[PDB]
Amino acid sequence: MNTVPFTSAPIEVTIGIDQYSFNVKENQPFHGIKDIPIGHVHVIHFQHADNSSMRYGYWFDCRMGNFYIQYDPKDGLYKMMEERDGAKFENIVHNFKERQMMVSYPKIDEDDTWYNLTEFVQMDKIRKIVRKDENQFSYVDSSMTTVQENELSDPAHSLNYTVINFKSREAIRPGHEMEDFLDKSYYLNTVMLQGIFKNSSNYFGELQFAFLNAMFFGNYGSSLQWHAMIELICSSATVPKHMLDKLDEILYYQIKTLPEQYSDILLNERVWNICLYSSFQKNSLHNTEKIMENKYPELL
Amino acid sequence: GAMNSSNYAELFNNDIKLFVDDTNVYRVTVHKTFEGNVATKAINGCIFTLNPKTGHLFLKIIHTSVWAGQKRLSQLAKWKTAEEVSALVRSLPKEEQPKQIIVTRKAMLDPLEVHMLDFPNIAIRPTELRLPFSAAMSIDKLSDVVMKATEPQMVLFNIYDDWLDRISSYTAFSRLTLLLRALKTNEESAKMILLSDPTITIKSYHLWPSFTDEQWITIESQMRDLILTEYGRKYNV
Ligand SMILES: O=c1[nH]ncc(N2CCOCC2)c1Cl
Repeated sequence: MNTVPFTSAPIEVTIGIDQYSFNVKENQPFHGIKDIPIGHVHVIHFQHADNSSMRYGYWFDCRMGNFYIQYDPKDGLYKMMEERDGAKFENIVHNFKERQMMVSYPKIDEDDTWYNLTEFVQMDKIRKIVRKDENQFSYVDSSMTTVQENELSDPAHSLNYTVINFKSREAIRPGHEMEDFLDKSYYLNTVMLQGIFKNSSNYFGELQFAFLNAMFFGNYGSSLQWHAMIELICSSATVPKHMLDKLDEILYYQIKTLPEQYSDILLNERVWNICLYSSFQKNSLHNTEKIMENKYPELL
Repeated sequence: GAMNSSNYAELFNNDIKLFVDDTNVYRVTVHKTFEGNVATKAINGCIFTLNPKTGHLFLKIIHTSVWAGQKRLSQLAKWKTAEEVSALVRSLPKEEQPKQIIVTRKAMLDPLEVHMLDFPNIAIRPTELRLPFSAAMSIDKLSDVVMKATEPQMVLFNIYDDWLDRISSYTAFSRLTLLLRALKTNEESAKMILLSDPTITIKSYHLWPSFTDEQWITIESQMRDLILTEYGRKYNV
């Protein structure tokens, strides 16, 4: 179990750690977060009391270094930092913990939620979508745009998601115009899976990461990317059976975890109705269709 | 974006554009089978591709052999239209290719966009106008060449005959759409109006009769009366 300590908490802020969150008051004696499970990526995120605008936060993996958060009063945000030195990192943490003003990552033992939401997410792939190579962790916020959004303006602060566009020469073989547009199996399996992602695990990892950025930061281009990656699978007549089985599980836990009150902005009616009721895979997402119908029947 | 009453004069400016109409591509007769079920028999069709400024009509004849062994023909017909329009553009010299293609039915937008991906600079547009191009098969010489075709074939016409020698392309299009609207509302009356006087003939190289300026005013008036009438007969007014 790993620890992300805090130098201080000088401004009132709601702090998120994965799917959990807690309020910290201005200059409250808050020390950080302990007992973070090893083996998964994590995200620690922030919404200031005085400006609910700009949710922001950091993707990290404690196996890749020692990390702590301290507030920067010039840039006005909680910044993640690394201690390459270990003894001093353990040494600074040592005084802070007998005086236990440190919240415990509050995982229930039965609960596989985080694992189910991050099963295929890897830090190495996150760091290719979020380019800032001098750090081992990745900053995301509400307003970052995606490469594809910028094609339709600062590239260093972009989300370099894989570009999917159903009306593109990449998606459509000359001479198979109708065939490839109505059945995207070529684009999914040859172009994207064999060509760009290499395997379905990498594909699912980007899909899961896009969802999490949409949910935790309300990042709109991430939501577009999540729906695009779902629609490309649902609009393919030929999909490996193991990918469909796993997709249904992935989406089920995403829909389960989505705040009930955020469904109106985070879910695209057209895609979900198409995917569950019209697409080739309309009969292959049993768990996802069941939870969608019982939880958001209005959307459908 | 879309073409409507507000940007109507754009059709007659000097940017090459084409209207595409797919109504008559997939044409069937419905009939009973010996067992008393229903079946369709396809008949020859055509793509109606028209330059509204020049009157040049690119009439691509769709022979019924192109449906043999195919499924979901109404959906295929839209993609077949888009394939043939794309093939037409590629056949034209660069300086004759259109800068816009306006489709008369929105269901043509995606098929044509996908087929024209190689032409990112050609804008594909819908329209809100309710244009009467489905009545093109009421033009006797156009119907005749479609029905006689034994194979796929492109035939070139000027739908304005020689009108542009005397009138503008705005007026020529207004005349055309009035004639076609009349032919669509009441084909027989419309056709009687156009031919009642046997001293006015259709030149071998024309589609419509050789009316003087004055006779066109009379004719145009008769077509409006017809359209207003049928609008009464239909709604009782
Ligand atoms: O590694 C570190 N280096 N330097 C300061 C630091 N802090 C400051 C005190 O609060 C905890 C975080 C840590 Cl943990």
